[PDB]
Amino acid sequence: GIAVNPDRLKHAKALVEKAIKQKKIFAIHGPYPVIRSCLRSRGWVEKKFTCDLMSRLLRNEDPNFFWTTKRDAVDCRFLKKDQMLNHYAKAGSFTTKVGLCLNLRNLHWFDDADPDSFFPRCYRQSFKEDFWHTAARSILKRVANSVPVQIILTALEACERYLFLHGYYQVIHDGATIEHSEYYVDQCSEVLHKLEAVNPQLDIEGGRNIWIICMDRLEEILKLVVQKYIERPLLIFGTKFDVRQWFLVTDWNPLTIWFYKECYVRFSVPTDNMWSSRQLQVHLHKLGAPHAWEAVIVPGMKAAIIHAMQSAQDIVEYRKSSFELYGADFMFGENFHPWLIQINASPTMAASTTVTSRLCAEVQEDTLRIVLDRKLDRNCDIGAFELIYKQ
Repeated sequence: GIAVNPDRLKHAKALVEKAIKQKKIFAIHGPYPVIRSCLRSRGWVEKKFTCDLMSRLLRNEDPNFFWTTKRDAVDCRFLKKDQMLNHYAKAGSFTTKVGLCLNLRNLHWFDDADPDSFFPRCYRQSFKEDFWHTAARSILKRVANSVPVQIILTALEACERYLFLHGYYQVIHDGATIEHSEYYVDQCSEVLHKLEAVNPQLDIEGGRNIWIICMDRLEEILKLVVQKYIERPLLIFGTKFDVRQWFLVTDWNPLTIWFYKECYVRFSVPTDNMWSSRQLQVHLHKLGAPHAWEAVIVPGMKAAIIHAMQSAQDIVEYRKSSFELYGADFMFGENFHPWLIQINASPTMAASTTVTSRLCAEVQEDTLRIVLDRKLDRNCDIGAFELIYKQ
């Protein structure tokens, strides 16, 4: 004989009626046990897209809150204005490489910030011209640190004008030398020191002129969006890495952006190939760079996110009761300056590792603090989230 709760219908009926009256009905499409538990602890009741009974009783009731993996799960054209959804109608052009490239090209319409200071230069003749000058700067670097001396002559002339390829490929790839290059160590160092002031990508761009399917030869690539490859990124243990930074948009007018003050590193070296935001800060201190995190990295990531949002033009209409969590990928230069690689809609909440299990659970709970709890108390705790922009 198995036990049966004699109050299961009594309790189910009472809790459903209360939830309907208080508009605390939710539905989930996807594996989000954290959202479920967080909402239930807030007194919410679930309607399927004890608990099974209450769902039956909600047969003719519309949910007040939808949490889904993909935006296609709910055609939000037909929601009532008050029904909440964790997606906007469209992801946003910035969630594509081409879109982000096209948007930041017109950043000057919205802010004086130079997009080259946080986004590796991209192209959809200006490309060839840049490839030429990248090769020119590469020679100055190579010399400052067999083809004729003329290769240096044109290179210095080009950089002096801004302020050949056959030889460059031979010097960079073939391993050729440059005649009388010892006479130009000081000239090249001089110009490069000057270029470093007016060219934020001077260091990270490297010297091999690699672009992004990656190609370092102009002819072959031109034969077939093109972005400059970050050849000289910050390395931790000789291995490349990036940072997954979360942010939340809850309104597009005023543009309202919440910044999560916790993130994690992904290694291309722990077994799970990842680090907490806390571990990275310790490593930076070990590098003797106590300024990098607070003064350079975090402010830089915030700015890049804001610039990416405010330069988005493809967003016409949006539901006030909709919101969306985005994931931004950043790499870093040796000077710890962040570089925006891409932006993703609905980042993974998979408990893949010990680091993500904690952070994904927390950002989900903290998201609910913003989209729900703040409606009841404007001064309530919103966890590790921070408002960084409201215009």
